[PDB]
Amino acid sequence: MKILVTNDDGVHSPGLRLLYQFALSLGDVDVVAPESPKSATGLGITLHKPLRMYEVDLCGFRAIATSGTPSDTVYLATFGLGRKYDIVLSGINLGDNTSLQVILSSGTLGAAFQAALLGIPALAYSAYLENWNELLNNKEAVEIMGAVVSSTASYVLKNGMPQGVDVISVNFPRRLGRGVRAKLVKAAKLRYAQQVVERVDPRGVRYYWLYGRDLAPEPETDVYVVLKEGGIAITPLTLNLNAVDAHREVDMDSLNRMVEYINASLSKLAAALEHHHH
Amino acid sequence: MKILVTNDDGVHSPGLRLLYQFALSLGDVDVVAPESPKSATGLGITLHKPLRMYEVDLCGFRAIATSGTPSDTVYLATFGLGRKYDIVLSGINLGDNTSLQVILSSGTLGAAFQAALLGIPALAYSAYLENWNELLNNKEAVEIMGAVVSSTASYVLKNGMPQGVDVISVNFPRRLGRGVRAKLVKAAKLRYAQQVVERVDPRGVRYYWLYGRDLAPEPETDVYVVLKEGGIAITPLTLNLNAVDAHREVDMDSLNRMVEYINASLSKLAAALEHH
Repeated sequence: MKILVTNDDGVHSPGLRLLYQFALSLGDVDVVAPESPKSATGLGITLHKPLRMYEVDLCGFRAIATSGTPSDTVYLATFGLGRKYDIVLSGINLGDNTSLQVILSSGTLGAAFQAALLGIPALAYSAYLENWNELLNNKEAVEIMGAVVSSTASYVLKNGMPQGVDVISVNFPRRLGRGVRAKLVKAAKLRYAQQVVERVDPRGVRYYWLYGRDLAPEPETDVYVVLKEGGIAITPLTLNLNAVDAHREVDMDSLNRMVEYINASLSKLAAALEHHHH
Repeated sequence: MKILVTNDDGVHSPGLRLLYQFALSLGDVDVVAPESPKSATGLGITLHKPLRMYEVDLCGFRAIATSGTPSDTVYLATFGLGRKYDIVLSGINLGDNTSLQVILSSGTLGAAFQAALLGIPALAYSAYLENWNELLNNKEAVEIMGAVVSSTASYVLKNGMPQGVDVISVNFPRRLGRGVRAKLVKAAKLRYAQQVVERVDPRGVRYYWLYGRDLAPEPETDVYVVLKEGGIAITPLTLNLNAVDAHREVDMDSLNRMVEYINASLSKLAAALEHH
């Protein structure tokens, strides 16, 4: 299997390195990602200018950095490869990507969306963390995150995407302990309240902070499972935005079997983690 | 009715001025848009920095320019208004916005999308054009476009957004003549082929042009209606990306009535234009 590993926080992100390491057990892995953080490159297909691709050494392994957006990645990657990848894994985004409001403006999900539109299986991974050090220093947390990525990705590499699902988005909670389990859950519509904070800069010119307030999460939504339950949220997304198509079909049981496969791997792991640190 | 008019080509875009003019007959209009084009203003909620808003004299009318992305627009505009708008019209975008591939990367649609998540009726308008000159000097084409914007927006203002639809995206074909009509049609998946063109710059370093080749479209898709049929495509979009939800209610008769209304208006207009 040929696997594309990418992200939107920059080719130098520690989260991208982790994803690469987790994917090594699945097949031949290539890393291609934008050179800068999405706060520098916008979102969406680049039509106005050409792109550049270049090798970077993430010390221990090589990757290709691009001058494009995360949406451009799959196209550049496919071209670089000479053919389409068997699966695209996007992430280990620094920060959660819960709710449709965020999903729709996320470069992490943007890269998986274009891959999915090209008919390629796609998964996105995000972690509810403010920085990487906490995670990096927690061997166990890293192994659990790895078990989740490996099982979701291999389940898809083996069975294909569940019917009616284009992208599966995985969000990890702030604390990854041995009892953490995954749950199939839909995305909330909104994450951030509309409250705007108005201020005045040193020179008296007004400025505004948007999205400073979180809405209270509702049960059975990705936001709630991650923030309040501290569970791993697994969210199946469809890119069929056509309203005409109202009676759709999703293989719900295949989704449930994938989650059960994830939780079995987590149990097997927590079993081992004890007999060892016995 | 409080109408918000916006776009993603920049506050100085002639397309934004047309949309404002088309909207004046519907109610009280505010124009709020990013100062520069989406090919400079990213896409997506701005969290890393604060935003600015200031009055701009476009001559003939004023607007508020922002330093944000088209996605931040509705948030800023609503905060300024002090309450929600009754409808958001995005566009007279230069270039068509057909296919999911483009719809998901479009600032014109992004602005409408954020309005929809807030529960506000939203429409996006895009024109398959290279530049504004042709259009602006063709009075009849301008009247046809305005009749379509005007009929779609008042239909929604009067009847409400059809149940199950979050955004109605309208794409105008290259030629707008008296026989052009609208068709309710879904979005194709892709607009551009995956093909990448490789070149070498004068210093010997490779560079790459993406999306240089158009995919030939299938019938019954927005791309086909616009590029091949020369028709006006009307595409109802839902933002419910949740795959879980499979049986979703859509007021299809209302969408049909809306398209019929656009076509009845276009027929009356063609008759009038013949000095009737």
